[PDB]
Amino acid sequence: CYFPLQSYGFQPTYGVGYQPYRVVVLSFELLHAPATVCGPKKSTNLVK
Amino acid sequence: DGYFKIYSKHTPINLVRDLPQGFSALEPLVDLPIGINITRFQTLLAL
Ligand SMILES: *[C@@H]1O[C@H](CO)[C@@H](O)[C@H](O)[C@H]1NC(C)=O
Repeated sequence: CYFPLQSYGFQPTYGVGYQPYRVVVLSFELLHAPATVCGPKKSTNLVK
Repeated sequence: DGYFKIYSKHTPINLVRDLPQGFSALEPLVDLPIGINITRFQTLLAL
């Protein structure tokens, strides 16, 4: 009757890779509605 | 193409029961990148 969850053990003594890492996945979808999010469109100085 | 565009105008008037005999051009208010099909609409009134 095992439990499907296990509580992580993260003591500051532990070695690299045994240590906790914070992770984020960036994901997206395309080509079905207009692009609401985009990279920064840089601008130069203006000459006249 | 997935944009929903609103244009509008205000004018003052003084009339009892019809749309007025004048020409006025609606300016764009806003463009909304909503991406969704529209086939029907409804309006909301103060009770
Ligand atoms: C919008 O409606 C059309 C026609 O039924 C359909 O082909 C299209 O997949 C719809 N788009 C969305 C985002 O539901």
